[PDB]
Amino acid sequence: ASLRRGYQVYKEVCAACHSLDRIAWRNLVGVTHTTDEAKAFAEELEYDDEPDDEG
Amino acid sequence: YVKKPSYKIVPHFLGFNIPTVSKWIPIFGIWGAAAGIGALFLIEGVPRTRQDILSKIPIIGEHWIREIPASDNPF
Repeated sequence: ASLRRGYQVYKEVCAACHSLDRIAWRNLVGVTHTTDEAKAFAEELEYDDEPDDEG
Repeated sequence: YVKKPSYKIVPHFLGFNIPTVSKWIPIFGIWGAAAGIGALFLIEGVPRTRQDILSKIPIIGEHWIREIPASDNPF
């Protein structure tokens, strides 16, 4: 319960300046969040895809 | 009066004969059980072993029927 609250502090305060590059969304699952909550966090963001057909 | 000792030669091969080997048949059986138990124990962790063998054993078999809740599974 403290881990989950600490994630929220990270997300709302520290994340403005600090990365957490070694943690994937899957790592939160079954630790702080359900599969669905973590999928929702991931799906809100945009990541680089592979180039389209025109490259 | 006896003119000759009364005996025969039993079939043998590489110094083994059927009377001797027959005494050891049960022992091979037990060693086979030991090897079986041991082998199965070694692969008890393998998912296929659980699915195909261990979960089918009556009463005991539910020890190996374990599902991760969908909420807790990233994959």
